[PDB]
Order: sequence, then C-alpha cells, then structure tokens
Amino acid sequence: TVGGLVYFSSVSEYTHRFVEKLGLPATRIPLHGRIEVDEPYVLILPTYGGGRATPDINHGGYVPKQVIAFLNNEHNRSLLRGVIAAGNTNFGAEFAYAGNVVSRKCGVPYLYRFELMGTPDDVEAVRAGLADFWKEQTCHLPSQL
Ligand SMILES: Cc1cc2nc3c(=O)[nH]c(=O)nc-3n(C[C@H](O)[C@H](O)[C@H](O)COP(=O)(O)O)c2cc1C
Repeated sequence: TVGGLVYFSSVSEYTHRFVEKLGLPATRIPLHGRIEVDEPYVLILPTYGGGRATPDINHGGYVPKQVIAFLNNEHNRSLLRGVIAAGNTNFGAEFAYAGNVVSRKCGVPYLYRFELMGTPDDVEAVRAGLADFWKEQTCHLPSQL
C-alpha cells in the first residue's frame, strides 16, 4: 500500500524539490484549476503571507489559495489525514504557519515542518514519519466479529 501524498509548490519549486527527494509518489495541486483525489493522504504545503511579528491563526494568507480551494471540495477535505508544512525560519513566529492553520482548522495532526527544499535529515524523518503514520491507521480497523 502506497501512502497518499498531495502537495503544492509555487514557481520557486522548493516543496516540489523536497517531494522529489522523498522518493515517495505524490499528486501536485495545480497553479489554477480543480482537481480531486480518491484515497486518504497527507498534505505537504509551503507558507506564504508572512510579515506579522505577533501572528494570529485566523489571519489570511498563510495557506496558499490553491490549497484553500482544493480543501473547499468536501471529498478532498474528507480524505485529509495530516499536514506537513514548509517555510523559512527567518519568519520567526510565522515559521511554517500554514501547518498550524491547516492542523487547527481541519482537525488533523501536524506531522512535521521544514525549511525551503529540506535537509537530508528532513527527508529521512519524513520518510520514517509517514511510514509510522500510515501504520497507525491499522490500529483503527473495523471490528470483524
Ligand atoms: C511572499 C512570501 C511569503 C512568505 N511567507 C512565509 C511565512 O509567513 N512563513 C514562513 O515560514 N515562510 C514564508 N515564506 C517562505 C516560503 O514558505 C518558502 O520559501 C517555501 O520554501 C516556498 O515553497 P515553494 O517554493 O514550494 O512555493 C514566504 C515566501 C514568500 C515568497
């Protein structure tokens, strides 16, 4: 069984580069237009909209508009199981804040955060963490009595 993975990456392609390094297959949310997915997934997304030294989870701009639109589709949203976020620690209290926003507002675990295209340690930690994450779903199977 392949873990479900969905990501967004802008013209700078840093999240795309991270996903390529992961060695796990993934579906990219496009710059424009609707897509749909069919099986449970973890979302990897970068953070935009920074600037506010004392930020608030509800202030808009952190989550890419294409991700908001993707998650407005009830079926896509129903299949979201967790989030991994990227950013730049120079943003301080706003570092990787899209992960905070998605995890709190969609009620899913915040699995990991990283900077830019990620380090080798980030790649390894995400590969191991995703494996452990999907294994934990096997603790939730229906009764077969
Ligand atoms: C306009 C703009 C705003 C950004 N705002 C934040 C931010 O609030 N917090 C953060 O951690 N990174 C912020 N970043 C850094 C990006 O999240 C980072 O460069 C990321 O790697 C971009 O991913 P992408 O190349 O896949 O689009 C911002 C970058 C830009 C260009």
